[PDB]
Amino acid sequence: EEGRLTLAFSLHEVSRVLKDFLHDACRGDLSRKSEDPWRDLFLWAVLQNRYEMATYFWAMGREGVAAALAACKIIKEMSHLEKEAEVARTMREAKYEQLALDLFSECYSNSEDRAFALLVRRNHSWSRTTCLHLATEADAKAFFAHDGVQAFLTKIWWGDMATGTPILRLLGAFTCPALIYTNLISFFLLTRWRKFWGAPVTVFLGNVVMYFAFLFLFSYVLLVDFRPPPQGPSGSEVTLYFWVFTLVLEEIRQGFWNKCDMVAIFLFIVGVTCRMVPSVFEAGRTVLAIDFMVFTLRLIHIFAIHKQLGPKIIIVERMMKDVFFFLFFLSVWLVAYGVTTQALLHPDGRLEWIFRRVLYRPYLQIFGQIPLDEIDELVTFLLVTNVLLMNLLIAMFSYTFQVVQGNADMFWKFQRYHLIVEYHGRPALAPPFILLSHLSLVLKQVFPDPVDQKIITWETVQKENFLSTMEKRRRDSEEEVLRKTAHRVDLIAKYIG
Amino acid sequence: WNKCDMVAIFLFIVGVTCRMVPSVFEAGRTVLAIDFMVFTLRLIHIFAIHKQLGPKIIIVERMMKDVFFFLFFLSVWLVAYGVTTQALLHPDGRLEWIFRRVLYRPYLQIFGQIPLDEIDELVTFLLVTNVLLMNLLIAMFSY
Amino acid sequence: RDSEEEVLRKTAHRVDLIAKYIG
Repeated sequence: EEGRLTLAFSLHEVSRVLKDFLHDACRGDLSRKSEDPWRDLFLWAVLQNRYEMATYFWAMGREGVAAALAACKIIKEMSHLEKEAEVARTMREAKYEQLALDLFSECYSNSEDRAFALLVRRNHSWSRTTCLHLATEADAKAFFAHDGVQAFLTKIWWGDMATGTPILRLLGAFTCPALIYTNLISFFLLTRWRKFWGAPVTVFLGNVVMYFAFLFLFSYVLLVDFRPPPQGPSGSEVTLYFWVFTLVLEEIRQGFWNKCDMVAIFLFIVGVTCRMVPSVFEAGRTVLAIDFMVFTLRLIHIFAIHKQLGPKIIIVERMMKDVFFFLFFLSVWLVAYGVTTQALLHPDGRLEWIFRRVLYRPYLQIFGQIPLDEIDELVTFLLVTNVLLMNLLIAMFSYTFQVVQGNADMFWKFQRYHLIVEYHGRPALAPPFILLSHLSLVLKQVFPDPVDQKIITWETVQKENFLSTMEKRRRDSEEEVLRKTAHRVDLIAKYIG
Repeated sequence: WNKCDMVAIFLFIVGVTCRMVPSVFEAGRTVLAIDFMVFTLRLIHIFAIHKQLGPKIIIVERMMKDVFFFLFFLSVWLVAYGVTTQALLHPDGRLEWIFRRVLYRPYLQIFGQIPLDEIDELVTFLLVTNVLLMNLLIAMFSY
Repeated sequence: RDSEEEVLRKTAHRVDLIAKYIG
């Protein structure tokens, strides 16, 4: 109807439905036989939700996982668009991701090298795109949890001695630029240089070093920023122009914890604006002071790369939201207790001193600062009630995170993939050298078939092997065997009678 | 423990060498001082013989490696908090005193030493964030 | 030998054989 208004089915019509759904760089004689009929029929069967016919159509499909993931995306699309909630759920119970994962596991166990070539492949049946682009497009989280995925991620993460690389040895070798030529650590001069300085792990190490050095230098310069005659000294502007510009440039370029990212962006602009105003020196310092914890906060999340520190941050992100109101209520209770002891302890007229003796003194009493010279010229029940409240506070967190950790594992796997692809797409240069890298990029802007087919065939073989295996398992199903044998018993008994 | 064995062997030789030099008396004492904890460290592992104390040391050896970077990051955060309160609290020129008021005073504040005569003429959010970080630290080892 | 699952499978096979014989 929209097509007729802009000018009952047509080829362009269904092609537009496609483009609307896969949202990929894929477009499109009634007598002309259409290439790859199996793809088309499988597509329709998914659209018509003809599950079994769809799986069969796939059974002759050429490239399994690509089609399976595209289908998964398409059902994830339709299930929400479905009006009938029960029909929506029955749609949402397709689980093609399981089938794609199984096929990929089989091709993994078989070769684990041709399997990788499969994973990094271009499917003409799907407008020549890599399967990973599909998984991203389809949010194939569970598939990402597969060992082959993480394996290829690790391989693209290193590129030189990926499986084995001691952390203490990697850093010691990076310390000297000729360790690769020294052959002490695994890796003509320009080639080895580009290799040692073109790897995602190396870009990560370099960016982390630059970030730590920036965080330290700016903290040191905050001392001079503390007492300049006007708000904001020269060195502060130096470090600003040297780091903030590059950081914001890289961030906006990538764009064109998330609440933490937002307050991070905001505090720096607020600090720049406060430094613009010399009259408010106290504010010109306080804004930057509140800001500077941002880089540490960001750094914290920057620690999810390696296995052990991985899940923790994820788990930390899990309990990040619920902790707010709990701490709010606990602080309300503590403030009530402080006001109570302050009132009973002594029957004033000072704002700063009133707020101080109301909040800092009892807070420091929790921190071992009990000035009896200023306090001493039910309460035990209050202490035990506070102890019980603390016990409940501890027992909440100690029992809550255990449940989330399960899904948090696969979620961290996903986030690790994100970080890896980002670092790979991240320019190798450090934030100071990022200026030179962006300048070089701007200047540059100013200035097979047989092996692929063999892998296709091998993969299809793997598919039929897995199918025959599943079928033989279904045959040997002990419960079905017992039921069929009972039926045969009943038949033979009726015959004997 | 084998790294502990290595540093054990090394510290004693370093102490003997420092004692050979009489000019560096402060060093001649400091090396032996850093050393002497070695025998206790070794003794600790010497306690795996009998049933109950058996597994513990083993478990202790398990979490020995991962604890390093975690404590490093936690110390970085604590140092950041100390520098923040030190900056906001007071706008110097002393090396020893600067490092002291930067590291020992906030460390002793965790240990019940809060000299309000030298501190008093968001922060609650900072305290609860530290509490949550400590909860995560505990829940890591406990699980 | 006394494996209950294998016993059940072999007995089912014997059932099928005896049923084919009765037919």
